[PDB]
Amino acid sequence: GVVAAAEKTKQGGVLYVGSKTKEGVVHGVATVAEKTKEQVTNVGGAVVTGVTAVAQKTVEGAGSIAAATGFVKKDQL
Amino acid sequence: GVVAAAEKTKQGGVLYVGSKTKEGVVHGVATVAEKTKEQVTNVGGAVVTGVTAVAQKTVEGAGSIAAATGFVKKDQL
Amino acid sequence: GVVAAAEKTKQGGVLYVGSKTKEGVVHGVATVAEKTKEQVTNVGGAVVTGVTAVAQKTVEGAGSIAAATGFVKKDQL
Amino acid sequence: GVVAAAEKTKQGGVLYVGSKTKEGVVHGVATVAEKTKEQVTNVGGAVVTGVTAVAQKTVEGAGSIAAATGFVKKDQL
Amino acid sequence: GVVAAAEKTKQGGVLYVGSKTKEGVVHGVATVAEKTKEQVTNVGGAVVTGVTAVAQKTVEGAGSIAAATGFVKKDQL
Repeated sequence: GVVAAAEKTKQGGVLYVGSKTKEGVVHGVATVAEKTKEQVTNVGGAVVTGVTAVAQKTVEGAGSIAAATGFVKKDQL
Repeated sequence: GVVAAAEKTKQGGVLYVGSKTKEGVVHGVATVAEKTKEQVTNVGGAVVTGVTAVAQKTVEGAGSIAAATGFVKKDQL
Repeated sequence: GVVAAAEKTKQGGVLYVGSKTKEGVVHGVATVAEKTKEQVTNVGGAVVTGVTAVAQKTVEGAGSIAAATGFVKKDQL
Repeated sequence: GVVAAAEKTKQGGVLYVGSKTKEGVVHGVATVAEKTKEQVTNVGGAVVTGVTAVAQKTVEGAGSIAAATGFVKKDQL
Repeated sequence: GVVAAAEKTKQGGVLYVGSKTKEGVVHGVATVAEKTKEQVTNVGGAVVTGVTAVAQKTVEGAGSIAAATGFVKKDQL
């Protein structure tokens, strides 16, 4: 008997300028696992079985990695 | 008996300029796994079995990777 | 007995300029797996079995990868 | 009998300028695991089975990694 | 009989400038594990099974890693 929830109830000369803005937002992520079986055997690699939530307004940079999940970088410069 | 939920109830001279804006937003991601079986055997690679939520307003950069999930980079420069 | 849900109920001289805008938005992603079996054997590659949600307003960059899921880059420059 | 929840109830010459802004925000992440079995055998790699929540306004930097989960970097410069 | 919750109830010539702003915020992360079994055998790698919450306004730096979870860095310069 399992559950995961995210709720938002609202039982209810102005001048907005650049306001009430959402920029790079993650909201309401619900996840359940029940009676799951997992066998990982990893060798030199990347395994991701979980929950990842990345919220970013700005990522500047030449050759930047802004959000990586399960990433194997093996470059030769 | 499994469940995952995300809800939003609203039982209810202005001047908006660039306002009430959503930019790079992830909202309401529900996921369930029950009685699942997984066998991963990974060697030098990338395996992603989970939940990923990436919300980004801006990613500037020559040769940038803004959002990578299960990525194997092995370049030769 | 499995379920995943995302709901939005609304039991209810203005001047909008560039307002109430959605730009790069992911909303309402529901996923279920029950009694699934998976055998992955990965060697030097990328396998993605999960849920990915990428929301991006802007990604500038010569040779940029904005959103990659299950990507094998092995260039020779 | 398991549950995880995140709620927000509101039973209810102005001038906003650049205000009430959300920038790089993670909100409402609910996760449950019940009667799950996991066997990880990792050798020189990265395995991520948990919950990750990254919220970043700005990440500047040439060759920067802003948010990495399950990342194997083995470059040769 | 297990539960984890995060709630926020509000049973209720101004001039905002750059105010009521959220920048790099993590809010409301609920997680439960019941009757889970885990066997990790890690050798020279990184395994992350727990809960990580990173909230950062700014991370400047050429070659900076702003938020890493399960990261194996073995570069050769």
